[PDB]
Amino acid sequence: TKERFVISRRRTGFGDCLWSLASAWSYAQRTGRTLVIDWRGSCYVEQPFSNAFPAFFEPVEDIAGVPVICDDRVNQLSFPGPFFPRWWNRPSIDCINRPDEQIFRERDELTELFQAREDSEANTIVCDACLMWRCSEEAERLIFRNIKLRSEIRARIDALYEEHFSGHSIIGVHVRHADSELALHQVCMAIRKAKALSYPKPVKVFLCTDSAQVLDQVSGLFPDVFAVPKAEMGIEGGASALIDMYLLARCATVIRFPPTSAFTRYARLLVPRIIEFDNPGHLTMIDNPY
Ligand SMILES: Nc1nc2c(ncn2[C@@H]2O[C@H](COP(=O)(O)OP(=O)(O)O)[C@@H](O)[C@H]2O)c(=O)[nH]1
Repeated sequence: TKERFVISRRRTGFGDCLWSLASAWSYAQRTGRTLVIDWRGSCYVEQPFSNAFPAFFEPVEDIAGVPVICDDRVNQLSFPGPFFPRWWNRPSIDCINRPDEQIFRERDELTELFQAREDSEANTIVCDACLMWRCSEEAERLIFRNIKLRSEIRARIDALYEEHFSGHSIIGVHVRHADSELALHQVCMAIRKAKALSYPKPVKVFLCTDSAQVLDQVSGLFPDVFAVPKAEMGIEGGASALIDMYLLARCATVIRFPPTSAFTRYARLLVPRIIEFDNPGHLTMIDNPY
């Protein structure tokens, strides 16, 4: 009997990476495989063969009973074939071309596998597609509770929490960016809706946006708006993303613009009230006690 594996490969934003990871974990758990977290080629890391996982999270060798490999051993180990999806059995020269259509086919093939009664006979499952929505919300919560941010990032979160969140009810606003005038108008309406709700503590607005113009505009339109200020630059970008993602999950209400963004998925799982645009033009509120 030989060790078998599920490899979770993802190189996009962390919301996507961590949700896709939960899907891979859940299959590994179901089928008695080792999970490999392979974030080589991450958008936040300049070096293309460095596993990005340990640049942001502490080493983990086990997640809820599933053995994990999450470090530079991905560059030393030969993960055994045959592989699934079957594209991964092709010669390397044939794997140079990996268009979106192949990636989307593999999403579908993995989805089918995950739903099937029988485990695959492949010794290694390679997950290198978006696996958002491909697991239970419980699997997603389990991931957030069983990996830990590096201490330098936690310390920043802890400082910001003490400075801004503590003693207050925070409305978190995620704005992922004639068109722009409307959209700013809609975000303003969402904030006004959120502010008209009752909170137990005095209200502040936490803005997370990837745009400078949005911060200046929203801050000029509402009181008590704050934000977290902004190779080495890739890692700082990643840290700043994680700080924002985690702090959003500590808000009393979160506004998701748009609610399709994985960035606010963690917040969506944890926060008591979520506001989003639905009937377009119209705002909906979700209660999540849970
Ligand atoms: N620091 C920071 N980065 C953001 C914010 N919104 C988006 N980003 C960056 O863009 C990436 C978005 O990808 P993901 O988290 O998968 O969310 P999605 O692409 O909007 O589904 C985030 O992980 C961040 O790296 C934000 O409010 N604050």
